[PDB]
Amino acid sequence: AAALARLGLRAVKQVRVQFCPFEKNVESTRTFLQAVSSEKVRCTNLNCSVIADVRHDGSEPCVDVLFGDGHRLIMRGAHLTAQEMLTAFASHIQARG
Amino acid sequence: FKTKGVLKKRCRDCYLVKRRGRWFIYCKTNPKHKQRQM
Amino acid sequence: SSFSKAPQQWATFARVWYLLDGKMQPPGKLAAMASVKLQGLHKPVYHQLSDCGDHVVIMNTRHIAFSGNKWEQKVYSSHTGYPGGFRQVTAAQLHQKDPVAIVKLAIYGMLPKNLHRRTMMQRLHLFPDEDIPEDILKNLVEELPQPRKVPRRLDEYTQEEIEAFPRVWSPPEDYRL
Amino acid sequence: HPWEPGSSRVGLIALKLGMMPLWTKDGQKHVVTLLQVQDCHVLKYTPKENHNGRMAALTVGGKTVSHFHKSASILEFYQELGLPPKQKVKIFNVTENAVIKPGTPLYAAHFRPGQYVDVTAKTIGKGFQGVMRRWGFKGQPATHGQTKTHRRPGAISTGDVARVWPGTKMPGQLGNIDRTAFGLKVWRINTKHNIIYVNGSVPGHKNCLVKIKDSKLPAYKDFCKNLPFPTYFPDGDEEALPEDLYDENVCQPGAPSITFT
Amino acid sequence: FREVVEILDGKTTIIEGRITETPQESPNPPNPTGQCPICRWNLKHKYNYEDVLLLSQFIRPHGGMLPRRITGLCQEEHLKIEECVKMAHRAGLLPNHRPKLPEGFVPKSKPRLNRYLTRWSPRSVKPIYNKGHRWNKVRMPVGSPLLKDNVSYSGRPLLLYH
Amino acid sequence: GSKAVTRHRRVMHFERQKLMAVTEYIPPKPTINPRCLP
RNA sequence: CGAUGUUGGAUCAGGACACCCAAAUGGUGCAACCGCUAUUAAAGGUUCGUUUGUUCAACGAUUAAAGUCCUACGUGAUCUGAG
RNA sequence: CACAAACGCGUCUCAGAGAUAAUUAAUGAUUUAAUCUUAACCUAAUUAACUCAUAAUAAAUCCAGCCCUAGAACAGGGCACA
Ligand SMILES: [Mg+2]
Ligand SMILES: [Mg+2]
Ligand SMILES: [Mg+2]
Ligand SMILES: [Mg+2]
Ligand SMILES: [Mg+2]
Ligand SMILES: [Mg+2]
Ligand SMILES: [Mg+2]
Ligand SMILES: [Mg+2]
Ligand SMILES: [Mg+2]
Ligand SMILES: [Mg+2]
Ligand SMILES: [Mg+2]
Ligand SMILES: [Mg+2]
Ligand SMILES: [Mg+2]
Ligand SMILES: [Mg+2]
Ligand SMILES: [Mg+2]
Ligand SMILES: [Mg+2]
Ligand SMILES: [Mg+2]
Ligand SMILES: [Mg+2]
Ligand SMILES: [Mg+2]
Ligand SMILES: [Mg+2]
Ligand SMILES: [Mg+2]
Ligand SMILES: [Mg+2]
Ligand SMILES: [Zn+2]
Ligand SMILES: [Zn+2]
Repeated sequence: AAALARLGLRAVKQVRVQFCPFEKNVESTRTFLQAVSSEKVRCTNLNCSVIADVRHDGSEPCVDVLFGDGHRLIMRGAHLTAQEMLTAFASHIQARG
Repeated sequence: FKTKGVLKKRCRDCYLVKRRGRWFIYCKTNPKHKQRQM
Repeated sequence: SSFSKAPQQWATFARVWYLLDGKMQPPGKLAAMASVKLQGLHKPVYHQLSDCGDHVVIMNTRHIAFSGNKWEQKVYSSHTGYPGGFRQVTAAQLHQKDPVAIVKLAIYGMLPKNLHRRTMMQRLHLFPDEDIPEDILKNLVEELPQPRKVPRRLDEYTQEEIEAFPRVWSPPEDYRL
Repeated sequence: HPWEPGSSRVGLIALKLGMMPLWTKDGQKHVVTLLQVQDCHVLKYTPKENHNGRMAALTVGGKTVSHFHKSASILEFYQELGLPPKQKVKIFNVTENAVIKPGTPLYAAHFRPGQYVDVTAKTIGKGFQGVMRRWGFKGQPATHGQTKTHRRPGAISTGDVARVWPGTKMPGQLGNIDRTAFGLKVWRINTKHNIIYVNGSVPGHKNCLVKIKDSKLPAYKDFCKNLPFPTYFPDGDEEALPEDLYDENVCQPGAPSITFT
Repeated sequence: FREVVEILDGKTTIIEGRITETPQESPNPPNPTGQCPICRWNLKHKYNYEDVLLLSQFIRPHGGMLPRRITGLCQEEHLKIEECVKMAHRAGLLPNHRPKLPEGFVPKSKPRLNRYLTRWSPRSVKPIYNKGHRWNKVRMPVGSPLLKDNVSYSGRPLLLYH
Repeated sequence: GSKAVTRHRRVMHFERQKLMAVTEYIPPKPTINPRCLP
């Protein structure tokens, strides 16, 4: 959550996280949620909304992030680890923006 | 950089690194904390 | 056993040419057997006042190996004799310059230190790679076994040998490589 | 063959005439050395693999000498050639696209004005010399009570070393030996008598034989492309050269007589 | 062994985890009670820098050591295997385990000096100019002291400094 | 000749050194390491 | 001690690096110019005068700098002899 | 400067490539972040030395005399023009 704060999230439009709480594989995506939801990252820009989509049946956890490059970054955490998602997020959404 | 017989971190931001067969202390915040083990 | 005198004596003290492959061998272990064969100490008829010593041909000298960090630390020093003529040179540098040097020096250090050293140094032939004058090829009697067994790399092993050796641990499927 | 980038030409064997002043259009004075090429032929050719394993070798002859005072061997060497004996013979390193045929003449036109050359010769022999002339040691003072020392080398070594080192500068032979002058501009070429005017002093005594080639100095390396290369051939062009070729900075023996403005 | 794939389609980027098949521990170990992976195969004090078939099992496709908690090695043996892996890289075994870089294969350097049993890294070692006499003598390290416990069939202890 | 007590650590008679070297402590070595046991 | 002739100069210097200059860098209570420190580097350099027998030292003028030392306080079968 | 010379106070010429130390970086494991790395692999930026391109030398044996910008002696260059 700190490495996201240092990186100036203001280049982002909308961040949603779609996941399924009763699956065994979702801990990673959750960790991502609480990393982006933190006060530092949340207050870097007020133009960005963070939406948590919670469903029992969907069965596939997902993270979708739009930003003002006209870019859409969608990472499906299934077997992906938390800090791999956050590193991918950092190098992807910072270097472009 | 100073050559020293004993290395010690002078603040929380100092880190300790082995290069060229030596130990070093590099510090990003205070460069004056730089140290080279002799 | 029955020979005339002259051919008998000639056969006994006959010179011989040994071939010694150098690839991936420590110049020291090389120089050891090279030294023995140069002094003719492998002959039961040996004596120091008999000329007996045999030719040794070492090849693939460029491909010499050095255990440890010796390539960096071992320095060959010399002096031109002029003031400020003292030259220290790392083994890597020396080898880079002159392919034969390392192994030659080692052998020259292990021979006895008398005048015969200079003679039996003349019976030593060193070739950086395998290119040998056919003249010198045509004398070779036999080839000495290389003093170090060279370990194969990972790509040298047959798949038979790779599946024959046990998987020691079982990695988690989640973990990424 | 045509000219390749890293190529090198044959040289010449000339004869040091004397020295002359020469002037440049900016007003400055120069002094030059006249080198006359007398009879210069390439004698034999050693291929690349037989000599240095890098560059081929051409052997060039100097001025003609008497038959009677050479040796059976040498006279045989010229006999099979068909030239008269040459006084001096030097060896030139040559890239294999530059090679000529033994028995070929070489002329002064081989060098074009504005260029740089290298001139090698035996220096003037000054004989067995003292330490002051040979090395340039000061002596000891003349008058203040010095006894029999006014020239001698002084201390020749250290107390503890107990020997004298090998480099030690000491009295001895000076000057008959080979040196090379580098970076010499060529100003003027006299085509009638085959004379090269080079810049400054060239080592050797006047009337001695000399070895010229293009400068191997780094800044001048590729200058060769504009030069008559394999060498110069007075036959082939079927046009004569002017009596003299000059550099563009050279005030000529007849001229406007420069007026600044 | 889980590969992570990244795709670029029309200003949309997809990143996804994908699972492949991991080979499994060979069926029947000699010392099943044994705790650590080296030990239950009776390889303790046996493997050297030279034994690649063993070493290549703990490392990454790019040549770096695997972490300890994944592998399960007894701490001591982990260090030994790390030493060995370094020493084996340096020795020029495991040529397939380097990172692949299409440009840098082209620029030749002086043909690799053949070396083996090298404890330090080549760039880090000062040449010893001063040697020193019989009584104070500078010795050149060969192999690592971590392996000084390997079984000696000759009976003479391995010589770690010359 | 040096006094019995000195500042500089005082090289021993060779035979005494041999004594010192023979009588060094040898730690007991278990047949199986307790860590690699169950 | 049946002699290993002694201070400072002259001449010629050999060497160390614990670097005075030249080169490459780290830190600064380094803005820039100056500096003050520390690291690496010894191929080449390291002035001329007034007074002292002087080595030191003081002073004049300069230098990119006018290094610290070792060599029987280098060097008298090469010189000097002021002490 | 009273020998045809020697000489300075006068005139001419003087260089490429590779290598490094300290120290900066890039990729990246042990320690799935980092991290210049007595971890690998390729790597870059980088003092002086020091090596090396390159230059110089480089024709085995005629030599009595006589000349010489060659020389203590010995050697060495000339002696067919003219
Ligand atoms: Mg003379
Ligand atoms: Mg005088
Ligand atoms: Mg007197
Ligand atoms: Mg007298
Ligand atoms: Mg007098
Ligand atoms: Mg002595
Ligand atoms: Mg006592
Ligand atoms: Mg006495
Ligand atoms: Mg006596
Ligand atoms: Mg000196
Ligand atoms: Mg230093
Ligand atoms: Mg400086
Ligand atoms: Mg000096
Ligand atoms: Mg004293
Ligand atoms: Mg004295
Ligand atoms: Mg005296
Ligand atoms: Mg006297
Ligand atoms: Mg004396
Ligand atoms: Mg990483
Ligand atoms: Mg960084
Ligand atoms: Mg050379
Ligand atoms: Mg003659
Ligand atoms: Zn600090
Ligand atoms: Zn264990």
